Amino acid sequence: AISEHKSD
Amino acid sequence: AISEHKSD
Amino acid sequence: AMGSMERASLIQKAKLAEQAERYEDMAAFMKGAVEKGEELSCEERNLLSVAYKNVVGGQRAAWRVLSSIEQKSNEEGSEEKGPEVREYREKVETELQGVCDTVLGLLDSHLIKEAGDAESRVFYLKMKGDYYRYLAEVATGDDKKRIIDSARSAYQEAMDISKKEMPPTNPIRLGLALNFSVFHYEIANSPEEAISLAKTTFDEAMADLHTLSEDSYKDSTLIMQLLRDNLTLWT
Amino acid sequence: AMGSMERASLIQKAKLAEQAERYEDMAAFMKGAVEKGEELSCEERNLLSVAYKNVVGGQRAAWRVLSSIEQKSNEEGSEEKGPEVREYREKVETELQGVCDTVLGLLDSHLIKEAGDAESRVFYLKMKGDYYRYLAEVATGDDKKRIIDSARSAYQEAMDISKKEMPPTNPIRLGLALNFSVFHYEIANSPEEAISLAKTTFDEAMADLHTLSEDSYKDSTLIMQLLRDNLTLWT
Ligand SMILES: [Cl-]
Ligand SMILES: [Cl-]
Ligand SMILES: [Mg+2]
Ligand SMILES: [Mg+2]
Ligand SMILES: [Mg+2]
Ligand SMILES: [Mg+2]
Repeated sequence: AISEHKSD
Repeated sequence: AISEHKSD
Repeated sequence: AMGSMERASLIQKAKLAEQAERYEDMAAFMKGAVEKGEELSCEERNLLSVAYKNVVGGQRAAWRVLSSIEQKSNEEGSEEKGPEVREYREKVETELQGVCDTVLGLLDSHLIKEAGDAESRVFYLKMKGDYYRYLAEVATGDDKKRIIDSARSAYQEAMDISKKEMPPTNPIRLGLALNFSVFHYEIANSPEEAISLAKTTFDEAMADLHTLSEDSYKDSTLIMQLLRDNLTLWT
Repeated sequence: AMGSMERASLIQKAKLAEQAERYEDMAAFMKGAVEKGEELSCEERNLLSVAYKNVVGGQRAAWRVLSSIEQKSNEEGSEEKGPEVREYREKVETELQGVCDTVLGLLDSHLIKEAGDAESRVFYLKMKGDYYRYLAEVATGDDKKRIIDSARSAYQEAMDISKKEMPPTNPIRLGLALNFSVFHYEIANSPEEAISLAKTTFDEAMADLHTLSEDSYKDSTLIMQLLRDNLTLWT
């Protein structure tokens, strides 16, 4: 998953 | 230049 | 920290450290700036976040490499070779926990309590959720559940304020929802909640894009694409 | 350093740190291993070199970014903004000099004096040349000339041994010649000497490739390509 996976 | 530019 | 340096000089040096990719220095400069005791502007909040995200990001990547080696060493047929893998993973883990505890300490003393506007309060509560989430990624003992709940509680309070006070395309609101969806998927074992949150957030933002200028549209759609990327991985 | 850790555990943890991209830790583990006082094997010499090259490489890249910002601030028409750029460049510079001094200290106490075989002695004298070269890159005072001469003297002694004791395709011999040619070009203001050295080294290696196995041919030609890359930039 990306946080800002994708992450923020 | 590369050392090992390119360098080593 | 850096008590003899002027606040403005610490901010200026954090920006230089960012350009030099010296993120440990950048974080130390920003920690010193926070400890001056004045609230942070939007740009200064971003510098604080960038600095610690990069420091903890390196630690997390190293921890994942070491944890994978350690798990392989505990499989059937693996040769012993001793305590070193576990010891070194523990060293990196302790350092990562220390960085998380330092960021949480800054939020608790006293960034959050002094943040009255929605933009600043949501930013800091999102950060609190994020750093408890990084603690959760490496937690295995009797406080894992309490760490997970602390991350959930911070993200939930941030989400409640963001939904009341910010438009659905606000980049902080979007980044919060993205990270809370990752929390659901990876930490809370709630993939359906993660998917539902990402989908609702994406759709509500799409419906509001018509209100935005070209630059705000670019800002919002960049984060929306990250929600879509996760949805494509999860569905 | 790391005096309570076994030598074998320090080597094992240096390899784990390399896999985790934790180069500061890798260097500290290898410094502890050297300080046990036993000679280093070829693999262990490579770990020492990889660890410190990556640490100093980050510092050099940061220093170059900061020096460029500082030089722009000293141009006509540039606004003042204060001592911060210089102070922070000086901080990074001092840290870089400290890493160089630490590596030079390990070579002097006592890696070089205990290295009797050509492979180990040339490796360490090349390292001595390299870290004096990194000191030279940031030197501006009354010892710049002596630092440049120390780098030259170490590379020259390494070259004299390598030419007597190693074939012209030996990867250490090749990497030494490559780095001494970069010293000539960038530090000593001797671009013709740099070009001549790179060309002679490349041609003498090419003439000896017929003696090599497929794997040794790959090792040597990879370094030969770096000599060619510099020659294309310089001519
Ligand atoms: Cl350790
Ligand atoms: Cl400084
Ligand atoms: Mg003041
Ligand atoms: Mg306030
Ligand atoms: Mg022992
Ligand atoms: Mg010996």
